[PDB]
Amino acid sequence: INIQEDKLVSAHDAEEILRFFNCHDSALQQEATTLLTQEAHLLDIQAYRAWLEHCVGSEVQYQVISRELRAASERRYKLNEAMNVYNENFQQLKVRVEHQLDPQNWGNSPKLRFTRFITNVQAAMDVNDKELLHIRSNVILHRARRGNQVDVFYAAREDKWKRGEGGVRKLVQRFVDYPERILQTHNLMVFL
Amino acid sequence: INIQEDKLVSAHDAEEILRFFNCHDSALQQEATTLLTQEAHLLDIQAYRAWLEHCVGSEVQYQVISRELRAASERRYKLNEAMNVYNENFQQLKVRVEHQLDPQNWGNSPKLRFTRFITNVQAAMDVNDKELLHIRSNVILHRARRGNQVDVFYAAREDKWKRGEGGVRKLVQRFVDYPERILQTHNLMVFL
Amino acid sequence: INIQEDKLVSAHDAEEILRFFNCHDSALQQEATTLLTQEAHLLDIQAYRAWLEHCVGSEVQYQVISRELRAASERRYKLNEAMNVYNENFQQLKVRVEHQLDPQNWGNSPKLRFTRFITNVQAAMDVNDKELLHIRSNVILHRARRGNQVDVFYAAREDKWKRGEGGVRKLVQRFVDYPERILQTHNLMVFL
Amino acid sequence: MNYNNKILVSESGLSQKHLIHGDEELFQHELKTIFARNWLFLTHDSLIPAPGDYVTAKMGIDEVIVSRQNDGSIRAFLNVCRHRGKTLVSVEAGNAKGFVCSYHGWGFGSNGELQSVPFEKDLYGESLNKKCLGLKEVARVESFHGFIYGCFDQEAPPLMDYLGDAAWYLEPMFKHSGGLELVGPPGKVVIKANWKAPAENFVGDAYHVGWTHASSLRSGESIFSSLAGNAALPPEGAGLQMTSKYGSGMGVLWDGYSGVHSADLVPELMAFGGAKQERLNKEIGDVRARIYRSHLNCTVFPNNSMLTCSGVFKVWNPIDANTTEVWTYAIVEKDMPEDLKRRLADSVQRTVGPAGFWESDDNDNMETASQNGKKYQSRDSDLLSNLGFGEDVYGDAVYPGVVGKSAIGETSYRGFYRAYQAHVSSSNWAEFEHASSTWHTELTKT
Amino acid sequence: MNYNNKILVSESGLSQKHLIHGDEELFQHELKTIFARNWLFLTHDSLIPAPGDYVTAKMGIDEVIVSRQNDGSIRAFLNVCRHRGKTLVSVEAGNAKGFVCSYHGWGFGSNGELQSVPFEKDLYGESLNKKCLGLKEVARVESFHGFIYGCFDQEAPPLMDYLGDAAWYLEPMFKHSGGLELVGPPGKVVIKANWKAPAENFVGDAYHVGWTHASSLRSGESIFSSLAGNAALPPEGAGLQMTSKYGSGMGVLWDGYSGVHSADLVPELMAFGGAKQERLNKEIGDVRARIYRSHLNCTVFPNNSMLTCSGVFKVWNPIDANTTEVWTYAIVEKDMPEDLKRRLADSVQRTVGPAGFWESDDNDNMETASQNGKKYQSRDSDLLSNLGFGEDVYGDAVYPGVVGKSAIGETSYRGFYRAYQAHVSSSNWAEFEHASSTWHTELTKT
Amino acid sequence: MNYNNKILVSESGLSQKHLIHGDEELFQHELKTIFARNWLFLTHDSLIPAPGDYVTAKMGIDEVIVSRQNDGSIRAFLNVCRHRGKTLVSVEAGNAKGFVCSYHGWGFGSNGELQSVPFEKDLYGESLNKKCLGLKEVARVESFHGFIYGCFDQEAPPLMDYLGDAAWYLEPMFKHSGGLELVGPPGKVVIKANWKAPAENFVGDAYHVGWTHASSLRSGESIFSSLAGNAALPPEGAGLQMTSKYGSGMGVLWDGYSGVHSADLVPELMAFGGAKQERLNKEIGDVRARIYRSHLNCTVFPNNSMLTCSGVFKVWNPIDANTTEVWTYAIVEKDMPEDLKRRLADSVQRTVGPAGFWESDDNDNMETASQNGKKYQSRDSDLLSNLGFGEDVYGDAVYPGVVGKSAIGETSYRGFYRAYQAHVSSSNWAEFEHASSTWHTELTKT
Ligand SMILES: c1ccc2c(c1)ccc1ccccc12
Ligand SMILES: c1ccc2c(c1)ccc1ccccc12
Ligand SMILES: c1ccc2c(c1)ccc1ccccc12
Ligand code: FES
Ligand code: FES
Ligand code: FES
Ligand SMILES: [Fe+3]
Ligand SMILES: [Fe+3]
Ligand SMILES: [Fe+3]
Repeated sequence: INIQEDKLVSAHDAEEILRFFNCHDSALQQEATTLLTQEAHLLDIQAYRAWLEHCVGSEVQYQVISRELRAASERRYKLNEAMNVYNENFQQLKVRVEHQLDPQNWGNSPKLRFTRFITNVQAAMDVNDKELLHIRSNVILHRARRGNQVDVFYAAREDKWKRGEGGVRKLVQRFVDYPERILQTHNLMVFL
Repeated sequence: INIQEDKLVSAHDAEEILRFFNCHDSALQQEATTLLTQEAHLLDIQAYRAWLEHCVGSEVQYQVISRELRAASERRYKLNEAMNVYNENFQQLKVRVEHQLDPQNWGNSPKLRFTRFITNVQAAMDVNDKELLHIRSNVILHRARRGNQVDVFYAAREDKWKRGEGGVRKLVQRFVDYPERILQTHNLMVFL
Repeated sequence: INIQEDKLVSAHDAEEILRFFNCHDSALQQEATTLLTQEAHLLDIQAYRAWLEHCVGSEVQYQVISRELRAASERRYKLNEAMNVYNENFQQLKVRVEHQLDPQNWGNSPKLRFTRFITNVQAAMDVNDKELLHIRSNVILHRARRGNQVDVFYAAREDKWKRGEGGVRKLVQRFVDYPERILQTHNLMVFL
Repeated sequence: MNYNNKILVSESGLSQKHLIHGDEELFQHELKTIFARNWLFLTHDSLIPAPGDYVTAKMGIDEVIVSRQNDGSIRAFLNVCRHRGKTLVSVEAGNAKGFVCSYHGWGFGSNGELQSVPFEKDLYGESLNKKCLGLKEVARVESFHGFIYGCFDQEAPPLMDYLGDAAWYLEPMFKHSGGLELVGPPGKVVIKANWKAPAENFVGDAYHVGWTHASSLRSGESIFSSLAGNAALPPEGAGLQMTSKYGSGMGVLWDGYSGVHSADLVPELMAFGGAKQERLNKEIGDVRARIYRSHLNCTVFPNNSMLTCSGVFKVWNPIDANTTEVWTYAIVEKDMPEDLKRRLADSVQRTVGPAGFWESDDNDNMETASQNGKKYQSRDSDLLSNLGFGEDVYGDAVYPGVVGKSAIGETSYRGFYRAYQAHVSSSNWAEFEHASSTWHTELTKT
Repeated sequence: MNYNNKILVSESGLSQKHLIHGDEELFQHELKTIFARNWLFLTHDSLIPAPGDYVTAKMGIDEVIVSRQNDGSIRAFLNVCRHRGKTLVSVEAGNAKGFVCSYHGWGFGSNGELQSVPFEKDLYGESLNKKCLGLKEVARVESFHGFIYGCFDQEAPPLMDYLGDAAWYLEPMFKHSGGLELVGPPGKVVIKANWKAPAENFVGDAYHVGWTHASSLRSGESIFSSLAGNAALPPEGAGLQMTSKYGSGMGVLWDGYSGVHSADLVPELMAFGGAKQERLNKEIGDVRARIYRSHLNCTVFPNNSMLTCSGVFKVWNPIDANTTEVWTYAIVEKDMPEDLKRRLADSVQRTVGPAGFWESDDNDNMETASQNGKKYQSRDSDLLSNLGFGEDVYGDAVYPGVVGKSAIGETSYRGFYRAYQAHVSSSNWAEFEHASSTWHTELTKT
Repeated sequence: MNYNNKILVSESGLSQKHLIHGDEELFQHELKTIFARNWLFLTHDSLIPAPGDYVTAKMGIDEVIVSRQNDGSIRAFLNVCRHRGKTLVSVEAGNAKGFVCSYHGWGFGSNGELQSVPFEKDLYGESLNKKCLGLKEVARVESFHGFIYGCFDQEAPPLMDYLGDAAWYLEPMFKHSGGLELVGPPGKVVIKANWKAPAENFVGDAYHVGWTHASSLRSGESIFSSLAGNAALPPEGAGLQMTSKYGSGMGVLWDGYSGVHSADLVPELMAFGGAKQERLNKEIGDVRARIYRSHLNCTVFPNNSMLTCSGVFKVWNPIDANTTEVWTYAIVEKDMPEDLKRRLADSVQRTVGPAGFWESDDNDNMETASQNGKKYQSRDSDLLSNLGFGEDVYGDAVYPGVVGKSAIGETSYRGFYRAYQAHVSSSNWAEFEHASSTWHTELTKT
């Protein structure tokens, strides 16, 4: 991709394409698929502690941004382009997990229902850190509660995963640029 | 998963996780993916007889429940927790298929359009019955009719499949706990 | 499938089932999955030129129809059953790509956000043309713009792909019969 | 629109303006003149049997908590905190001595009383009159053989009187059978129809069954299966229709004890019903014992319907003029074997529940008839309910109410809509009574 | 709002209150004063050519069945059963001798008559007057060279008179060309715009083309391509604008026979049109032969639009004040080769259909202009349509109607909105006529 | 409903009719009497610092462009083209000398003036009076220490006077701290609540914190963490409440400088605030220096809220009676280290932003209290705000306004709703003033 010719493509997005077009390792894509299906299963059943223990690395950065709408031709206005809906280290994720599990989290009675659909999985090893696995995937996340509340989230996830305790691959970075600027889902209180 | 620590996780859900985390058989996951993609294709084109003949075992239980909303802390109220939206044996599924195919099913003219998206496939052989295959998958089911009616269903499916006539693997149990308590899709008259 | 017995199934749909039930080539399904995941990634990042160059064959027919609602029992009325939402050769796709990239396409500022979910991939080589690959897949396509506009598209895609320049497999036919008769998404200005 | 003057329903209930299914101002007026005034179904003893057991229910668009008291009575309260109006209870059923609000922690008893206020002493001192801050109570709560109804209007007739001539028909099944249980929890589905469309269909509509349900009749092999596609009309004297002063009414299809149930339940049901009928002959007489095991399609005005024998129990909960939340329970006879009760409950949902293949046959009929009520050229058009008019009787020696001695007709539509119009044009129960002093004469004209 | 008094459109059509695109009470008032009163497009002969052929169409928010009769005439009926108001026909097109309702099985003929009632003898006896229960018929159905329009108001002018001075402009293409065919089925898409936004844009809006469609002009290489991004204004005398008593109007862009079509169709179209023009010179004169092959952007009041030569045919079907269901057909000349007809139809959809890249350029303009009509500080603001005011003529020796002899202006907006205001403030056709007795004088002031 | 007469808020602000959170006619009336009349938050200097910098903002349901002028002033204009009413600007922020409409290309300056019209000479000649076609300007735009507010009503009090007695409380943080910056861009989320529910909660609601946020208090380990689950009530004299003539008010929780922030920020914040307080003692006095580092939960009437020290800044943008678009910014002290500013901003969003775990605790409370306002049996019911009534003072020697010298009460609800009712029942500012001439006497009764 030449971003001078493909005028709509960001430098960041062009960099991520190259990562996956280069080398294809079918077995790695299958490892990534398993890892993400298992993570999604733990989250769907609300095993948030198990998720932290089995899927999330101690050095994690878990980040979901929302980008201000700017003119495609904007070249002068220079201030903060985005805010962090999530920008969490391990301890901050732990605070959120404890909030979910607290028996006085009144919002969680009656129990919520989550169903996640993970697709478009791509996996590539880092060029420089042979132990860092880049995984890209898309998620549809369905949250239903209180009879008639239904919220559906849609996102692309740029992850880095690395082998940790016991040789288990764990999430060390998730990055999501959330596609909808104004949320129409009451909140974004779901782990994408 | 320790459900005393992961306070939000049901005993049933914890049991199903263990099933798939234990052993991973990549070829089995691929067999399951094919079986479910083919089943979904037959259903999408409304080949309901072909579905019964090729995908559904004579001993099938096809069950979709709806669970009453109860307090997360509820320990005394003991009455029927759920109702059966579907709880069908082979003959009952056959009645439904005949209803779909009847030329005086006025609701089916003009012809409906179905599109199913099957994801998050996991497969594991039963521990005790070496011929019983446990398959878990999620479905988004899109039903469109009469110009502007569009209904989208979301669910996780816990299946058991077993080799039957001609060595063909067929569905012997499907269980869905439907995530939305009050349906906003006119009805649940779709085979999840 | 006997369409005299399975009364709801079209001759066309019955023909496509047979294609994939016959032979299963697991490696081919994996090649198709990669090809479609990469195509979807290029489109999601709006690399429309790269898409044309890497994914689309010079002899392409890119067709999306909308079929008039007719009685299931209709046997006399004989006029045009469908219209073409898309029916594009390479040059016509190029016109559309140039329209997307034009700096005076005011509708594209602020930049749109696309996220595609590709599922249910099936692949089979043509019987007669050993170099023609039939690929079937389903897409959920999420388009978000201008703060609170969100449009979600759902479709099944019947593709033919063939090796072209440099031995790269490229799309030579896409056919979609769009499931919703009246669009509720402002337009269908997305590449399914 | 002037509801005192506007003729929404013509004399004798013969026609209704189609706008009644679509007009949102009339819907709002119904909240006042129909739903806040009349008896509405809440729950059954079997769902809240023990002290502290509660469920939530809709009454019109309002939500109530329905709670078994320590003394065995049932009281119902608006599900709204008396402080700043938060919804108190977010679940459908449970057991509790009281309910605490999640906003500021006010604690209400199962009896509605404001029992505790966090830090009351420090904050309010002795100045908060908790005695005056109990939950808003549903004025009237009464039982018909375990079926619990509520009414917001203290002036309403007692539930028994309100059922009028319909009560005689329900008693064999509701009382003389030994009692019914409601099997929960209900299915819940939203349809794009006015609440009156399904209400009128259940109250009086045997005419549609052969044609609308052709596919379900043929596929399921049920006892009414010969009707499929209008292949056959019921015999001479195959049933009757009735209606009553306060709007409730039903069809009676003689002997149809297995109802909508597919052939897998027909033999066992027909045996069970016949066996109880034989015992009942001695107790309540042959005619009423037969009624016990005859299929009754009934609406308890306004928005509660049922099919006895089929075991279907419905609430058509109003949301707006073209939206209704359908609750579907099963009813079973207490003395049925438990395994039969379980299969019967499953069969109710199978046929008329959220994925009920019969109920699916009805959807487009209900939804489009309701939505057409909004369309400009249809608003002032007349929905016809004249079938059997001039052949109804009142005061018959055997069958009470305004009665059509034929299985298929629109008698029960006429009585339903006569009552509806009398309420819509009245400000209170006294005015309804005055507007209904010649109800049966109006219905039996010509 | 008092529609007799409220000035929604200023004198001479010079401005309109922005609320007209957002006010739901006015939308409801339009159902009465615009849609129930005026001529609305239904279908074409080419879509229902043979006896029994039918289509469904919208007329305002109502749905009608449009049926070819045995005698070759066309009649149209509300798609609503005369019994309990169910939608009779659920498909878009077909062939049938009649329509049976799926609720209770009432059978209506293609001629609207109630032809059968299931078990009529047993149930109704001789008492049902079927003669009085035919489907509600559309009072007026007329044809303009195969294009079939309906009107619910018996008092309306004949369609030809209703087209007024616009008819002269359409005739070369609609009549002298040998006839047009409508190619179906249409694209159908919902947009979040008031029906008047696209109607006004097609009637009169050449000004927007260069800027709004800059990207489509540049990408597609069409004949108007030099306008892209306001790089160029049309030459002196590149066209004209017109409007008429009953609100219909159009722009004329001289010689633009290939219209919006991309360069792949330009040579073949320009040849075909030029060839027919040469033959027509002898028959209808040079000016009118030229009009035949000139691009006309026209709205037939209220909500039917077209681009001749481009071959675009639109219905802007109203749903509410900020929702419209857009139907898009192609029109082709009958004597074009079949392969050209097919490519032309595809090109119409390609450019202005559901995925029409041109139409996409318009979406935000239409949607936001309509939605801003609801915003508090904009409701009482004035939409301007004064371009070219004081340069329009009436009664010109060559070009009839109120005419602006310039390619770009707002003449046709002014006549459209003059007619709109005259209807909105009138109770019937007589009052519209009285309000329009000086229509052309009002438009040609200053 | 007659807004001159209807008592929506009882004397002394002691109760409000629950319908105020649900009634759409009242919502429409609020657009006029609340939103078009009062001061509304737009942006901060820090977001449009340089000439040509602009943002879009809501003012009620209207959208405005807010632009830094060449002379350093700020002007605001409706985001609506003066031609046919298209939305001019489709982005949230940028830098431009002007804005061109995408429909017909009209070009407006950053100063609102119509600066160019495509082909003006050829089309309009000298006849278009561009001087009269500038964008509709927001009459009043004023700054409170960099925080920019707008008002559509020229008759409004100056912003400083409008803040009334609330200004004294905000000044230590807004002015004496050295200045605040707003960190953008905001989070934006739609909730199904009336704008007044979150507005009242921020203005006056310390009572809910222990119970509503029990889980967030316990999980995050913040300075207010001892309140979790009503385990503890604040000490004697832990804070106060105040309110003001024009409706703005706040709670003060002494010393709570780290606010909602989890234990990872508590030590650094408590040090930073304490250090600045020590310097401020000498400049503004001990009491006001302490106020600087005390947690203020404030609503600037009507729909702008904040938590100082926590650094939360909210706009509750109205959409309809049960829909609000929540904008969430962070505020930081200019002289904080940049790394602290960044972590503080992230922590604001973490706690109360789109995925704010604290804000999630509030959702059901806000949404159900608002939606219950539509339910028939609740419309005429009374929301209570009587906590602390008869213990408020006015004209205190140290703390100005109507003041409750207790940390938890409903003083600020009463002043908020007194102002609300005075506006709703008044046609202009003069009438509000007349209705408010005894405002503090009304609030301090009994
Ligand atoms: C007689 C028999 C069956 C029914 C009715 C009347 C009326 C409504 C209904 C609805 C569903 C199924 C059966 C019925
Ligand atoms: C002149 C030329 C093209 C157009 C119009 C007027 C008016 C509307 C329109 C809409 C789509 C495409 C082209 C046009
Ligand atoms: C005192 C302390 C915290 C809060 C309030 C009052 C009021 C509203 C609020 C909302 C979110 C978080 C904290 C608060
Ligand atoms: S709203 Fe229930 S305690 Fe305050
Ligand atoms: S509604 Fe059509 S036959 Fe009854
Ligand atoms: S609407 Fe803005 S220039 Fe015409
Ligand atoms: Fe039915
Ligand atoms: Fe256009
Ligand atoms: Fe809170």
